[PDB]
Amino acid sequence: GWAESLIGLHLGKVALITGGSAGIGGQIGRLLALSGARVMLAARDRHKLEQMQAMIQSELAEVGYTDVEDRVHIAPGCDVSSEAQLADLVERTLSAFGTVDYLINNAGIAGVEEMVIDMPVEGWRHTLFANLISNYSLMRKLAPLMKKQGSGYILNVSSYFGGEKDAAIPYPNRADYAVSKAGQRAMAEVFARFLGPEIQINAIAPGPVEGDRLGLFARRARLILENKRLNELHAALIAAARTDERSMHELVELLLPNDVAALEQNPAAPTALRELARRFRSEGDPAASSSSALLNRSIAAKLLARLHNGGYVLPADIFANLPNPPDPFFTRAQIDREARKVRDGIMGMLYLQRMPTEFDVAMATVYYLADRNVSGETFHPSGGLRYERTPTGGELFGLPSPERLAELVGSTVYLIGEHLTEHLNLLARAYLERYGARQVVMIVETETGAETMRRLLHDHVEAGRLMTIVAGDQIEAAIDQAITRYGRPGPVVCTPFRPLPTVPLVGRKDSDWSTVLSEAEFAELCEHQLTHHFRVARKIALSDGASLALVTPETTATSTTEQFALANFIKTTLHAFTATIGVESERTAQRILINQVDLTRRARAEEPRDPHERQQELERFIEAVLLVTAPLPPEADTRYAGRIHRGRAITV
Amino acid sequence: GWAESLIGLHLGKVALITGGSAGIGGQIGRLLALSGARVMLAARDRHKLEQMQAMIQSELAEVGYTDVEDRVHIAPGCDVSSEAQLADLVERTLSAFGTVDYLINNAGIAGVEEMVIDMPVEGWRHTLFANLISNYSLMRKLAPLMKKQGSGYILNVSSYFGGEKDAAIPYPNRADYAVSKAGQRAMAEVFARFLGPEIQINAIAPGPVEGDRLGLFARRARLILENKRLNELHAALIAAARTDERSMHELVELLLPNDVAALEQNPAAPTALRELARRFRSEGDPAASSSSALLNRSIAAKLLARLHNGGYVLPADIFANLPNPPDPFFTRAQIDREARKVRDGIMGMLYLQRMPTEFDVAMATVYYLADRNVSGETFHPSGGLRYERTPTGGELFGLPSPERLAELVGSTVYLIGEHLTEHLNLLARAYLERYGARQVVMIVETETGAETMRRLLHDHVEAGRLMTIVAGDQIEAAIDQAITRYGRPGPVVCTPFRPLPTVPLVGRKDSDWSTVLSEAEFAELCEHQLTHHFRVARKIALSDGASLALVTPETTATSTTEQFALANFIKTTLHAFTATIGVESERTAQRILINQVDLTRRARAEEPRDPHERQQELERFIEAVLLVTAPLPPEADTRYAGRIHRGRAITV
Ligand SMILES: [Mg+2]
Ligand SMILES: [Mg+2]
Repeated sequence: GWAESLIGLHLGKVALITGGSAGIGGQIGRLLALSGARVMLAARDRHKLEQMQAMIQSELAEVGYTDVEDRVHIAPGCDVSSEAQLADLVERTLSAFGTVDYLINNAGIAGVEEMVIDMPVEGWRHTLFANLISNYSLMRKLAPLMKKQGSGYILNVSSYFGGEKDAAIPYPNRADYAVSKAGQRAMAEVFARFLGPEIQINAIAPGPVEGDRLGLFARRARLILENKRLNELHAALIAAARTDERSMHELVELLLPNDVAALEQNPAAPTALRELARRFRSEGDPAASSSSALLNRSIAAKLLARLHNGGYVLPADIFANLPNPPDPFFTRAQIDREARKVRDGIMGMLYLQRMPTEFDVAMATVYYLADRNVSGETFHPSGGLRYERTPTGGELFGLPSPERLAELVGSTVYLIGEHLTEHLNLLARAYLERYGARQVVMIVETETGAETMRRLLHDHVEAGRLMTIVAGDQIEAAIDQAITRYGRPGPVVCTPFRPLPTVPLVGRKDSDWSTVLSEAEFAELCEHQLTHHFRVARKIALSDGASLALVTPETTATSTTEQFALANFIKTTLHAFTATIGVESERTAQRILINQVDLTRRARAEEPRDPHERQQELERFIEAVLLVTAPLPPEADTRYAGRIHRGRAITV
Repeated sequence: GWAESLIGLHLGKVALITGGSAGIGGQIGRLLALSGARVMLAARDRHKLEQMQAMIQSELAEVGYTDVEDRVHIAPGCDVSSEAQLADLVERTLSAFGTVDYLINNAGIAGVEEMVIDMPVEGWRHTLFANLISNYSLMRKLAPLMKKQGSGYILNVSSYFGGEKDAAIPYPNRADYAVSKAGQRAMAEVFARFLGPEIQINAIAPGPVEGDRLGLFARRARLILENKRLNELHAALIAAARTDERSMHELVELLLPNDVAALEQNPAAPTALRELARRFRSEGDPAASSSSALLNRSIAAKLLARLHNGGYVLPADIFANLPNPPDPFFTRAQIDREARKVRDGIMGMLYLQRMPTEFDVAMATVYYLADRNVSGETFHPSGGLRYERTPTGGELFGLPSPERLAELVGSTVYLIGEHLTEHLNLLARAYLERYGARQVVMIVETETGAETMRRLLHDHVEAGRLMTIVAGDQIEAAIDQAITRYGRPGPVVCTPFRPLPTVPLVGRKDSDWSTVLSEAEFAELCEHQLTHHFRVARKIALSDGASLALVTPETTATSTTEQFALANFIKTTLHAFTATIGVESERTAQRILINQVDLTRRARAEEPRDPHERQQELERFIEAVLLVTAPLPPEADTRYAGRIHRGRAITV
């Protein structure tokens, strides 16, 4: 009865739905089948997938379809993070049904669920493989057949937290997930012109749905409280260490009695730690041992990891004798209070004051799939949400205040890059010659890049003002070398080592697509243009850098059209990272200012066309980098100014 | 057969569709009726509306409905620009069907179809009444009954050229239309939280559709060529007049022989006019009289209007004896070439390389209306478009270059405002005391505002550096007084005379809504917060101002929640104006830089909370205004820099 609108809507279509055993994906597969499509449901777990297949087949028979076993197939054991398994899934689907009409890129994992500074690099990479690279990989395998037959549809199941065309949505503690969701949207935005007219590509971006948060909530609330304690201790130690003569080792030794009141009362402890202990005693529940003990062994291990990953020298056994605080570390009251805060916060987003169901979101999506006139769009099948957003793409700016520029005198600057040699030369010379920096550490990828920069900067090399380090694929170890030999950085500028590739993004209708950007090449693009910046941001924040500008690839008036597309894919996707880590840093009292400077524009017509305009552009680049990297003087770092100067992106 | 998906989808609903006799609106009414809703179709023309009603009723009977005359009613003679007629339409609809479930705000006019500087003020107002104020008016009449019954839906039919959440889409020669379309979207964005949970409000924003451009196209191409000639002559005269000792009257006298070659060869004519004549001879078709004659009587009249509206003194009969050039002024080849350019440009926007039909857009909309989980959204039922966009809402900026600030020494500044007395005081003092302006003309609304500013600025008043003018509702005449008495302006800052109202935006479920923002109050809001800026921008551009900052209302940490909503409605809607007039100016070689400085933020949490942060905010305001109003020195106004410095909005 409720399905009469659906029956026939997609008759004759073949759909592949990843993550099709449950959630939105299972409902999309169910409703597509009811609408008349033959569906392949892919998932990890065989049992749930068999149950979903049986449910759908039974419903099809109830409404009158025959031979229902021919209309719903399953592909169990399918881990979309594995390229080999994606190849197997496509072969299985084409063997069952022939050419796929609709690719529903629905599979997604939650990811690492940590702040960037607690996020293992391999965990970030895994999230990108599962949630983003898999979407390109399946498109790359199925679009040739779609184009050959003259029609197809790619739908990437993104999220409200993937942002929108000209604004990022910060998702603290979920930067890997947010980047993956933004990339799914950006893929549709930039590939639409290449895939048209035969193939539509769009994203859906539902907000919260009933069930997407899957005792467990009490456990997550406790982790929230444990990570707040970690953040407060870490920020106080980092702050104390930069203005105290004692080493980080000696500062951590002040925590070893694990006694809040004793630390507060210790007249020789740094003010930052004494004030923190006072807050723990005041803001803490008297029945919670966290009000009288500084940490537990779990927090201590995670804190030690942060310190080691920031290059601070401490024995691995420093916390081996830490007194264990008695249970409960946080009270049930504190934990339930935090859990209600999380829940009420989500429900408070909803203008309509009602949580959408997976079924309703899937229904809206199945209707939307009938629309043949949309491509490159993000459809919100549920929406109406109060949430913070960070507009991107401001182009009108000037230099920072003289007060901020004065903070650069005597500073240690790190510049990271290789292919943008002109930009790196101009930046090093600006910091050293105009703004009185003490030294620039130039961190390149290869010996050839190092020699190129040493020759361009020969005068500063000879004077001891320009040091070079060759990082290869070990940027964190290279930063550690810089810390040990030249000192911790103030301002840092991170440019990509590699240029963008110049291969086709789609193939001709009758071709084998052999020259089109491969699945491995797309993964390499993400490594060099997204993971590069994440690794630097993670390491620099852990190492107490004062500021960090993340710089995207350069487009010019002569860049190929494919370079424009990939550059804008990267620009939009990186905005999600910048906005998220900016808010993470702000909310955890980290002083680092992280922002993005875009050398990519949306349209060739905006680019400089003669040497004068090119000189104007390069001057704008220097001004933009100074605007985001000049530290805030003490008389200026208010809550108000702090929000302004983090998480933003400006376009040169 | 194609309608089986539709039958029953909206059974039991009552829908009011304005502009329902043709176009998308007629198809939405048709498909809603087929889906089971009872529909009231409102339109101007009785005959087309009767034909549409008969078509739909016949189709309903074919699919099995009975008593079809009870399911499709019409309201002819309905001009949505008239508040009295909107009241009549609601009474007629409620009398026919009872409470309306779906309000489809579809009626729209194309508007004035002129550049801002050729746009009559009453024509702009009429477009806002027809396209935007009418949408609020019908919502204000129907939402009380929707809320009382516990459910309703408001759908505003906007356009791709209304922009999106954080980006404006410039629509040159259509600024009134674009503003009206952006306002329709912004209404949904800001009212959603107040109308929830009972009422959904969304916009649709289709792109080009088959038929929306309605021999006529050849006529529009000719107007394009005539307005290009107008723009080129006007820009050259304005430019010549600012650096030539002769009056505008004497400069126009050089055009009276109407002889292109003679003007080019006149050694005493200003270089700007001689170079223009050379271009007319070179770029012109030899068979077109526009290659040998400067203008015709139609262009001359429109040029004289621009000059008079900019305060230049010329006899009304100056062109009475202009030699009439022989036909054709532009050749058929030139006209057809321009027409193909327009057509191919539109078709070239489409990723899918196919023009959507009204039926297909309506079908997508009728499916979308079934979704109960979206509010405050803009759905694109067709899309996939290459078009320029202008991101809004950058917050990270600094002062302009010292080279630009030097252009302010000796300048004549106009400041327009009344309620923002602190901002006006700080601005006048910045220009006079820090940047060496010669004089500030303070243009206020009332004598009380004038006296307030004279007292705040007493020292500069006594010194002859601050002049006050009282404008009332005659801002153009006030600017003319300033031009005559104090000289033409360089930088201009336009702030609103009036604050935002503090009335409720929705009523309680069981109330009569008597205190809720009235239809007249909404029209007044548009007059004071949108039309105010349009009138100033039109007049200042015609009067050769060097730059213009349009300033939106101020939100603070203590603004009411309704003030935040209305302020953000205004901010988003004005972005469409700023972006459009910025591109109009750029593309027609006008030197004026027009940009927007926003004193409104999206969220209370971003606002300053103490006197230090408030001081930081006010300093940011001054910096933002200087960044957009300091003129570009001669060594800087390239095509590249010119695009950057026009049409942008920055958030303080
Ligand atoms: Mg460039
Ligand atoms: Mg404010």
